[PDB]
Amino acid sequence: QKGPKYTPAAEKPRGRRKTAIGYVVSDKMQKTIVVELEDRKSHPLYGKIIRTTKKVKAHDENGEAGIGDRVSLMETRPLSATKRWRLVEILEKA
Amino acid sequence: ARYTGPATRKSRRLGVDLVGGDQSFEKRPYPPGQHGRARIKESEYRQQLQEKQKARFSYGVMEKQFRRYYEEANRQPGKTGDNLLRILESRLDNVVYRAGLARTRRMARQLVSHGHFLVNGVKVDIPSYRVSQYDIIDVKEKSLNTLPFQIARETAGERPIPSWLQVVGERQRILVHQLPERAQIDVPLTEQLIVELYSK
Amino acid sequence: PTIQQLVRKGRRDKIAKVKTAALKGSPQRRGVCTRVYTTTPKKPNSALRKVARVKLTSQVEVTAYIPGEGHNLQEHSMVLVRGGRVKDLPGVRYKIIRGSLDTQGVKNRKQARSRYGAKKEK
Amino acid sequence: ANIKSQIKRIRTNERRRLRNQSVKSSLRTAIRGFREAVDAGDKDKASELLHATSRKLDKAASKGVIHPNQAANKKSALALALNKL
Amino acid sequence: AVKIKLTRLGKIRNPQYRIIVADARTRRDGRAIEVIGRYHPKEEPSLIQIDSERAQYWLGVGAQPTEPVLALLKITGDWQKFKGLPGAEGTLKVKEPKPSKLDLFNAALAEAE
RNA sequence: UACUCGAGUGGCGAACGGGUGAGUAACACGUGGGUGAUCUGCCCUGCACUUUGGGAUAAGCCUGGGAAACUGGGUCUAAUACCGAAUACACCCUGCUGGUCGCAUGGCCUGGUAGGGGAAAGCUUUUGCGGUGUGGGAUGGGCCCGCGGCCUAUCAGCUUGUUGGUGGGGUGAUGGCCUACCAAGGCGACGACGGGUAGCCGGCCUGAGAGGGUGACCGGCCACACUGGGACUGAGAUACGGCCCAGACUCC
Repeated sequence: QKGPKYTPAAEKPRGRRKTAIGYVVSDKMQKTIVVELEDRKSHPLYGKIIRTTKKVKAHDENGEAGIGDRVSLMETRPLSATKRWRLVEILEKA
Repeated sequence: ARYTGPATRKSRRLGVDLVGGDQSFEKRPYPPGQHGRARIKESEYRQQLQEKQKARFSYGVMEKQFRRYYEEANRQPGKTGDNLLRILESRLDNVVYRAGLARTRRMARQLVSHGHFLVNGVKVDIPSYRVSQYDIIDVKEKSLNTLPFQIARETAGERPIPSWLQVVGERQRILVHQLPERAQIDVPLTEQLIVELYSK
Repeated sequence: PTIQQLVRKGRRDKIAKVKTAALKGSPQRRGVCTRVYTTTPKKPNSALRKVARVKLTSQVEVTAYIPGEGHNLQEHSMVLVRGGRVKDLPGVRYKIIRGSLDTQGVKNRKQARSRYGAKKEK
Repeated sequence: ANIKSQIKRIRTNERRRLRNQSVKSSLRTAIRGFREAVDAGDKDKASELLHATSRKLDKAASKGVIHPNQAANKKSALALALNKL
Repeated sequence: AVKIKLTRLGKIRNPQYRIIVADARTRRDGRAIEVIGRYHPKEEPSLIQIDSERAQYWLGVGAQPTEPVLALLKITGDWQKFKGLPGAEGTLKVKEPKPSKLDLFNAALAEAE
């Protein structure tokens, strides 16, 4: 009456990473684009909604997205410093 | 602590005679001091303070405790005033006074503090003991034959009994139906000016 | 103002002026009376108000009133300085309190003895 | 020091330090030999030194001088260098 | 080491413990992974409330209890439910509920004759 | 001798617990997430084993040096100390290859296949203790990120490993973390860079509330241990009561 030679691990569901739709504002680095993000939230006190403009740096690996392109990004691990996003697809290339 | 000073003069300062049996105030009407019969500026603060002190010195409660009673009443629901009166009446000195065993809240306080009572079996040396619904307040075995309780059972027809209370035995056991409502309280005082005071 | 004016520039409360800076957050301080003397108050009042220039432990030299009838204070006296405004004396915000290991209580105070360092006599 | 256990642990830690020192130094020597064989261009010598060095890295990881993941990364680098040679 | 412990709570001479599970490297009054019981040994029956299912989980995954809480598990049968020696004892005794104040009130009313 | 045990070897602990808030305006904290980018002693549970051989040394004995701290030598002794080898085919690496998931690198099927490899410790008679590898779990962490919480522009330009990439190195792990080369970018009025202040939070005080102020006890996280720097050991180190160096101070 032996137990299993091998016990499988559990089927831990894969975590959901963050997804960001943005606009490119630089492509002058190799395999790296900079992207603007528009996050709108209410002021903590006055209640007005503040359109905040945030920059992030992402990875494309092929150099197809240029300035003015609406894109979609998925968070990743550090691929460099300052760089925790991967490109997914381009949406409104211009 | 407690106020072990003269009793009539507080009632005189506050108009209402809480106990009675003097002639100075009762012939000449005035608060104590040489400056009785003086001119008064009729301030709402004096009105309010006077009701607060009426309560304090009718019972044997000091301000740092009356403040806590007020705060309990204000937190817990209903009208803060009648909740406060319910609290001040739901304490051991007052229930035995209202039951007539002492005919003075000072005497009731001395009795409870000296331990001539107990509640549901356990001795109580706390006049501030907040009694509750369905509380048997027994007297101990020395105390029932002592002179003050002899006087109680002898003269237990002078002042009435509240409804929420009743004495049940010749041994002067006391029972609590519920806690009193503002009709059950029967005290010569309002209760709104005090909460106004502590809301200032 | 407008809400955007507020989210940009915001509200800034008027800066409360630090007071009794010579104490440096303390309720009291110890100091040597560098010069005990007397000052003349403002115009409506007239009196010979007793004061001392005291060099505190905060490395600050300030003027300090000496309440009460009498005072035994000379220079080089260790004194305990509290706060308290004396209106008629313009340039002073500190007082001296008895029971300072030099400033004994006032003589024959019998009403407000606690404010003048006087022991009960019985 | 001023405690018996630390006074002893000083000696023990120095002992373990000397051990791990000898082991890691042997490893780095094996790797420099392998990398010399590779940058020179020899292949079968490089494969033999690779087997020997991988063996020693597994051995050190089992002794606890290094982590098995570290041994893995080292020998993987060696194998890939040999392959791309 | 994960361990079942007694966190002291309560005032000075009233050691009301709370039966937790926590690492051994924590401190007594520290952060607890989970609370599974309570232990008030000032009652004469010295209350032993517990949560059996979570106790069994933590024992199955290998939480070494302390000695007192081991005795408590032996009392509640969870130790025995875990190992399986006498099945599950169930040695626990509780404080009998004293009579209701309403019942005392009505009894004294009846005596008021 | 072997109950008992100084000292000693060895194991485990010593990284917890306890203290302070100097530093820190930062992923330090709080909160929420990610880790297909990761470690995890002890503990629990499965699988497979625990084979074989050897060389020393502390201690002890004989000495030497030194004022002391301490230390050199010779000789001698054992082990769960140390070291080789065998086996492991669960594990590690590489090559080829299939399916599947896909959130892209890639992950899962202990995929398959070929090659080359990886270990162990014995003790005691008693409610017996252990050891190794491996799978899983639990716990404890690490790293990354969103958002949030001070003053200051009478501090406007800052950055050159700085932004990115390739190949290597390094790590437990991703990554300029490090390096050679390459490209010249990256951050800034939404306040960069500076200056000042300050441990953060749950909470506490006030207040009708919003808010303001605060961060004492208690509890959590961080940081630090004479100052500064550094690593070693180890599962794990800011290593308070550990090591090395330098410095100040105190003492022989």
